[PDB]
Amino acid sequence: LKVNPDGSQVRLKDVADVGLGGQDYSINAQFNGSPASGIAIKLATGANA
Amino acid sequence: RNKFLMLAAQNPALQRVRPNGMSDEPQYKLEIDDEKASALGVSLADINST
Repeated sequence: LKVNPDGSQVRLKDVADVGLGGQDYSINAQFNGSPASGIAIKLATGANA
Repeated sequence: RNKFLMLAAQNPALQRVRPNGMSDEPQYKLEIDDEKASALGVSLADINST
């Protein structure tokens, strides 16, 4: 990000925390009581269920 | 793909087994030390554009 006008440099880890997280936190779910996930499938018009 | 190949060829049921695509060759990687880049007044985006 930057180099202190007095040697050394400033890194992303200096200004923020990093890591793998959800791409979106809005939706979430559980199954019977345990953390879970899932894709809902909508049938395509005309296709056979 | 290399085990597949040198195995299927011990298999008296197949022949002429060739992978279709290409094989990895040597490629000249580039390392850019931004530590000496920012310490030289040279952006970093200007190097890439370069």
